[PDB]
Amino acid sequence: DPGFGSLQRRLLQQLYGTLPTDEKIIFTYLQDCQQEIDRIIKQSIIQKESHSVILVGPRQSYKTYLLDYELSLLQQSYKEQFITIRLNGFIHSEQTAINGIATQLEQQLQKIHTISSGSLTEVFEKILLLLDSITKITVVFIFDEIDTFAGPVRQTLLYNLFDMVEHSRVPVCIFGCTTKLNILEYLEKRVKSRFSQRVIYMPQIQNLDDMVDAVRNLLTVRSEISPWVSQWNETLEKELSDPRSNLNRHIRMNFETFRSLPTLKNSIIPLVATSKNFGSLCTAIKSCSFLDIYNKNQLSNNLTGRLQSLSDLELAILISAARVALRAKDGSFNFNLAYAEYEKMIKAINSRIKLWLKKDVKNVWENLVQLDFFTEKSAVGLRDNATAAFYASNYQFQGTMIPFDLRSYQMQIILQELRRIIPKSNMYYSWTQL
Amino acid sequence: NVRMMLRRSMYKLYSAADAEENDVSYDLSLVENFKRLFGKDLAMVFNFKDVDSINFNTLDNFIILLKSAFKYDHVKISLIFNINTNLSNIEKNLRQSTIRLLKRNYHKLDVSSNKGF
Amino acid sequence: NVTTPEVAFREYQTNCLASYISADPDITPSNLILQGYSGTGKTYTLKKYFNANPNLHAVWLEPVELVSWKPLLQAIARTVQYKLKTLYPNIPTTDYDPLQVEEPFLLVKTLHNIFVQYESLQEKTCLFLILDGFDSLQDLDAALFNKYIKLNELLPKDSKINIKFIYTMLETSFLQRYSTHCIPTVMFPRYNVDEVSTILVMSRCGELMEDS
Amino acid sequence: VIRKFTKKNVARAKKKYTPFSKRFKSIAAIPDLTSLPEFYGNSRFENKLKTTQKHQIVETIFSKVKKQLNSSLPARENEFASIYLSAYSAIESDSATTIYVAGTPGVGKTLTVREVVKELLSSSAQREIPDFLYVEINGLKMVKPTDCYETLWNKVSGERLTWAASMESLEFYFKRVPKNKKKTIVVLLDELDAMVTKSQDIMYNFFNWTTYENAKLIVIAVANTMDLPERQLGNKITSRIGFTRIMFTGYTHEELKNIIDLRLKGLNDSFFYVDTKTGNAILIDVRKVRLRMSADAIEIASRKVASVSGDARRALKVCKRAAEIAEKHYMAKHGYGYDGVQTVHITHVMKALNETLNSHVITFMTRLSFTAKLFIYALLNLMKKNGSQEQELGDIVDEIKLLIEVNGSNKFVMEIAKTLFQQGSDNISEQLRIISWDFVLNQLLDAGILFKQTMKNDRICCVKLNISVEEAKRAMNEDETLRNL
Amino acid sequence: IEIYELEKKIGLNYIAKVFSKFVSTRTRIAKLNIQQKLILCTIIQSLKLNSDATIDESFDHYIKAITKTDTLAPLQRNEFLEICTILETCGLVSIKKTKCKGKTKRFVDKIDVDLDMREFYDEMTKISILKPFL
Ligand SMILES: Nc1ncnc2c1ncn2[C@@H]1O[C@H](COP(=O)(O)OP(=O)(O)OP(=O)(O)O)[C@@H](O)[C@H]1O
Ligand SMILES: Nc1ncnc2c1ncn2[C@@H]1O[C@H](COP(=O)(O)OP(=O)(O)OP(=O)(O)O)[C@@H](O)[C@H]1O
Ligand SMILES: Nc1ncnc2c1ncn2[C@@H]1O[C@H](COP(=O)(O)OP(=O)(O)OP(=O)(O)O)[C@@H](O)[C@H]1O
Ligand SMILES: [Mg+2]
Ligand SMILES: [Mg+2]
Ligand SMILES: [Mg+2]
Repeated sequence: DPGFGSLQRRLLQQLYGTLPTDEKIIFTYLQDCQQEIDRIIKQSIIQKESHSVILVGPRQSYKTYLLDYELSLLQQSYKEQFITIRLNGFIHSEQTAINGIATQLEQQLQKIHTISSGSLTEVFEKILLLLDSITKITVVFIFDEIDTFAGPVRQTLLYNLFDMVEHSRVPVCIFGCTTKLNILEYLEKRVKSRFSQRVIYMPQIQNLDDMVDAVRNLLTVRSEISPWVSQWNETLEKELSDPRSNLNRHIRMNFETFRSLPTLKNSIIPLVATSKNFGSLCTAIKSCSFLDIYNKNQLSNNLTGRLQSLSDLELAILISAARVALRAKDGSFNFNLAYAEYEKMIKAINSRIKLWLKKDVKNVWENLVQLDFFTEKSAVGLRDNATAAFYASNYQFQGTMIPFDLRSYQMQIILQELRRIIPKSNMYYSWTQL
Repeated sequence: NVRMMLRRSMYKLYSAADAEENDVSYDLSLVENFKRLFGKDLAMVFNFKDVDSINFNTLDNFIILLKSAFKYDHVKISLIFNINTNLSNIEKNLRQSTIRLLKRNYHKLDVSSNKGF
Repeated sequence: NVTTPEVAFREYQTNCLASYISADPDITPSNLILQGYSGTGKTYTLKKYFNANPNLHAVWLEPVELVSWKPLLQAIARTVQYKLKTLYPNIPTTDYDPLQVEEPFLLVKTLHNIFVQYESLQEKTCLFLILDGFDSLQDLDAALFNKYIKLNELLPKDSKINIKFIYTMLETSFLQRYSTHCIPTVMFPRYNVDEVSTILVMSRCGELMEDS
Repeated sequence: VIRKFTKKNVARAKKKYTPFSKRFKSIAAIPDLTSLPEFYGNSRFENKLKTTQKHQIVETIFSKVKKQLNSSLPARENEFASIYLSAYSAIESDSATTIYVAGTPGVGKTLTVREVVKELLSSSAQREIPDFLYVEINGLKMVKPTDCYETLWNKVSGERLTWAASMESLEFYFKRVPKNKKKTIVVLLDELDAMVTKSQDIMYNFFNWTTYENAKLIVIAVANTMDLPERQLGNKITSRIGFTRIMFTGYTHEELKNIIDLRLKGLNDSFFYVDTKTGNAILIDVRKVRLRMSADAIEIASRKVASVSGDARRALKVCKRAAEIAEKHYMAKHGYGYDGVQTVHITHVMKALNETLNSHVITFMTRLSFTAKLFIYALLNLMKKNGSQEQELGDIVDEIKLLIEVNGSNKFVMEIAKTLFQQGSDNISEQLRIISWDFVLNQLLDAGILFKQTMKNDRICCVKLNISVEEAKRAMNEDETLRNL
Repeated sequence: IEIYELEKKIGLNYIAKVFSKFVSTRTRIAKLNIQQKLILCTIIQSLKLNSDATIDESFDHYIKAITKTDTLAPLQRNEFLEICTILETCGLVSIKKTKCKGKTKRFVDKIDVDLDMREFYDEMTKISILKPFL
């Protein structure tokens, strides 16, 4: 069935958004923001007016998608009118962004028709000579994660960028993107004064009909590139119009928990791709049993699923450690006290099962630390940045120089949570109460 | 830490191999691409001095890091542990998986100054 | 147009790998995460999947052997252009030094310079960069994975070579740090005792055959 | 040889290391530097960014208004007179001096200093004063703070030296060179707080050269703050800067009106040929259209800006935003594209002023999912229960579990409990965290609503509200379900 | 000499005008709107209990004072910040940014106030509706 292959491929690239530009899908709740971004970028590229605007919205809220759609829209009709410089706040640092701007400037100006050669002082003053200072070429700056350059110490790059926006003869468009709602408070006073205070907040999903209409936009094939298109559109419209269908129930569950269309797309894609024929795809979209299987797999390495993989000695040691941590006031325990509780519990069970020695319980203890059931007391864990991690790697911690049986640990799961989802018919269930 | 241990080991390996026979990165891919540069296989003998004074977490992580080099056909690794007190004091300080790793091919040798007079 | 292998207790994971990994760059995600603890068959299933599909171009890296972020960047820049040399031997290239990469933006620049000389190819292709054990870097912080998430956005959009990242992770908490990025993730849960016994028989019986 | 590490990206400028004190055999051997070809200054990239239009673009009636309101002096006359008199007396007496100027952003410091030195250059062009060299050093436009040493010496001699050699050369030039072989130099130090390092050697050197008898140097230091030397500088530098300091106050609303109507002299209350086929307007099928901005609209913009900051940039941007809003409304009703009387009245200015003042925060938490709002509600309940402004995450988990299991008679809770703890499956086991627990936690962390502490124990890790509690409760009261229980 | 030249022997009056030009919280309060005056009263009251408080902690205290008094309409946080920014440019409220002291260490904006407290109580006790807010 090559027609099913064509329909499956079309549905898959609609779900990945990799359509041609004229066929790109804009959701109805995203349309006002898309028009506002289109007006700003058209006033920059067509009409040579300088602009400064920060896009504020959560992750996966189509900030990059709308900007890329607008730039590819103006790419096909005004190609020689503008160049694009892309900076990302994670990849680029305050010194490295100068070199990135210079290298993108030379490779973008060689694409239409050196600036990037020398030390950092020379490169920066050459960029300033080009920008600080027929039609003029617009320079569009796309600044992702712009909050990292609005720091508390100094904001040199944002100062010079907004100075180029407000006081230069080359027209420049600067788009910032961030997740921080209070991005204007991050800005220094002179940087905020040079900024235009134009902040666009990305639209959120307000009602369930927005999610259903977006799913309808994603899964309806609007071109007749397969013979199965009409039946697929009919069955999809039948499932979406029915309020009691399984797909509507999954959309409602997403609206109540995640409220994220990329989250739903990540489940819809293997439902579409794992089907082998047209009727199998129709049964899959009518039942959505694969969505249940996917949801079960997404939770299988959580705290609930990791406990169900434990052995009887592992579960007994974990219960004993949770008992010792509950009785403690700092919630702290070690291997010796947990082994004392374990041997007490085994004696009171066999008085009313093999007792293992401390040498063999050492391995189960190490596995429980490895599976993130226990953690070291007041441990910071993974550091935020490379500098603090580098500082931590050059320090010898006091919990790594004492013997293992005296190291203080704290529970990632408490005894009440242990009682909740260990089954009532289990052997050690009675000792989850204290 | 483990990073400095590996970096000193790979600098020593590269320096000694070029002394006996272009810059590389001092990590375990130099062990991976050893026969592609030098044309012959490799035998590494690690001599850990003053283990009783070493951080056993760092030593354990370095041993587990060296374990990844067993997937290369041209690599042979020997470890020498200079121990001042006894074996049980260091087997209580390593992981049980590390003890199971070291037990596969190991030899104890009691050589002190005051041995048998 | 991909072959699904048969892995004994990883059938869902193998169907997920078939659903996410294809030669077409349009219907392949930029990032893919395989998450599971030790001995859950992540490497085994990924190797079986790439052995069942020889047309897929994969580059394998062990982030544990590289320890730090700078050797990881240099390893990526070395192995990508070595694979591209051995894949299209008639394409004339320039051998950039991987030790020139000292910063992430230098990796972006070097990958751009490598990828602009394979522009005579016919079809868009996928290069799969497999980081087997990303959170096993001794020197790891919370900001390193964000760079690899957003790396594809700095590379050219209409290139013939489109790099795809497959990450392998151990810790659930490390993965849950990045949940708002909505990366497709396949979970490999810990095996049953029955499955452990079956795997042990089917992988160790023939080794117990020819023991002397 | 085998290297321990490599530096393969070193880019080193071609700057010599020998200072000016060794350039000649003696002090008496130094010639007249004014009669030297490379001294005192005696744009290669501007053709790079040009291309052919291949289009005639549409300039509507509001476009000329928006170009006239860009940042690119009716109210600064006393400050101009003071700065001009001090610099004029220092130039024509061969004196060295420091003029300190401070102010809040956008009050016209840089513009007044540049107009002062423009009028001074006009005075020296007609031989009223000796000729001088003008140098601008902006501290925020330097890669390194020592690069100012490299810049000024390159502006004085034409040499390219390294920074310590440059500062030795400047020290020798200001101190030892006689006045009859020299020229006056006026240096504008803009963004002076950026030139402050740990050891204040740059500030000491720049203000100590002005205390040299032979220097013929005038430093105009422009700063954010009146008491920046008293806050961040040593007592020697504060003594050298001086007691006489010039304050640039924020503008009153009459002066902001004067600035805006000076920008709108040639198009406000004027006629245009509009060409309603396309909307492209030409200043004197085609209609004669009067354009006006309301004087009361400028009044309310100037009054709001003058009360808040006095920033001229803010007032010009407010009026430009109002013109943009009016232009968007105008092009909506005709479909003019880009390729009677139209007025920028009060309501456009009010919509421009309020769009910077309305908060999206309460609107943001209004449109969150049920689980994120349940997180916020449980955090507020814990904050009012134990009185702490910092709550453990395990306490929030137990509070969410308690609120679900206590309000088990609510119909919404009945409908949503299976979703929240099983994802509606009856094949997923009951979970210890709710569905999308880590998702909504990370979402509130990216938004900046929450702060979290760096601990790897999830239960004893603490969480704080970064936003106001009153905003959080006002968001939580808008929901129909959470305002009931 | 410069003031003599601009305004035109020297004398004592020009020396005194130098010291008058190149060198006060009663006049700053007297120029404020009763809405602005309430904000300054709440801010100094906010730094009594916490004594290292943010904008959003000062604004939380301000919304508490209103509901027990019902004097003037309660306003929003952003409006609170611009009146606090109005008190920047007349010289009463000062705003900085530093890492907060606590279990979480990230950067917050704070209010500090140094206005003479002797002249603050004199100006506010004349107005009857503001006396609950001291
Ligand atoms: N150029 C693109 N083409 C197609 N789909 C895209 C493109 N860019 C992003 N997407 C898709 O858009 C969805 C999320 O939007 P997007 O990536 O723009 O988020 P964002 O709000 O910019 O994120 P962040 O704050 O993390 O940078 C995802 O499904 C992603 O795959
Ligand atoms: N499903 C399976 N069928 C057969 N053999 C298996 C299976 N899963 C694992 N094995 C065997 O067990 C070994 C361990 O699995 P594998 O190396 O894939 O684990 P992993 O999850 O990648 O571990 P780690 O995180 O330690 O790298 C495999 O090399 C293989 O020999
Ligand atoms: N008196 C004025 N008359 C006309 N326009 C003015 C006046 N003052 C300021 N402006 C406008 O405001 C802009 C900002 O002024 P300027 O660059 O001098 O500010 P500044 O005081 O140096 O501020 P910052 O501390 O932010 O650098 C000027 O470029 C000009 O467009
Ligand atoms: Mg983005
Ligand atoms: Mg593996
Ligand atoms: Mg200025």
